[PDB]
Amino acid sequence: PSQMEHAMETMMFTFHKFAGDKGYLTKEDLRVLMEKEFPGFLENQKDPLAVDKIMKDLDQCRDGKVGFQSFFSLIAGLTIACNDYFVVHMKQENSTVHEILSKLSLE
Amino acid sequence: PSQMEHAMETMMFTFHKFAGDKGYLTKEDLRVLMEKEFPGFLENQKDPLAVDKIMKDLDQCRDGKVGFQSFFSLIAGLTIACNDYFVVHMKQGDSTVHEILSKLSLE
Amino acid sequence: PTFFPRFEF
Amino acid sequence: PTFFPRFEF
Repeated sequence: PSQMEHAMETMMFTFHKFAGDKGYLTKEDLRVLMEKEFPGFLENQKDPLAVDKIMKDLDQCRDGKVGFQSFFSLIAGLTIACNDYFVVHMKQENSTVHEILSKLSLE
Repeated sequence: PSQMEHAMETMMFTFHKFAGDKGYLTKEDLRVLMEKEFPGFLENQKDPLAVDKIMKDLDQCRDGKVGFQSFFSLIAGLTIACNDYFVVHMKQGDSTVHEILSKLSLE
Repeated sequence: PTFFPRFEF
Repeated sequence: PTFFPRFEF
């Protein structure tokens, strides 16, 4: 079982953790997901409506429901942002990721 | 030090760890990446030149270089495929992702 | 905006 | 083929 395989299971599991049997996420589920998995990210997002704006920009998501693919769309967004930053403003990682996420805001 | 956060770090780290200083993955880097990070997958890939096929598809693979973004494509491809299979065919105990990647083959 | 590959089975 | 959001800073 790879580090990579584990990363993938984590992604799947996290989604399901929060979605529950119904199989998608609403704003509420998503909100709490982020609060727990991306701590501080939303607070430091200098915004009250932040999570709402996010949904709108997710892959396919204008009916309150978020699929795994929509969700993964979010990961892609964050991760890439992290990397583009990491690539620029540093070169070390033996969290750093936690530190970068704090600097990021949406468009 | 969150858990999604670790997962993202793993992802970033792995790309960079195999890519090395040049910043990208060649078909060789990628083959070994997959040899270590998706152990049984490529072996059980019943086409013996699956890596070639996968490399040939990768979004920006045309200079033979593989961006992080491209690399992420691959993760999305696998994860989402895993998830779809998971939800239809099963719906914790680790070693499942590992077992799903086994049944997975390219288009 | 990214395009991924499709794995079946 | 998957659209994703763009985070800056």
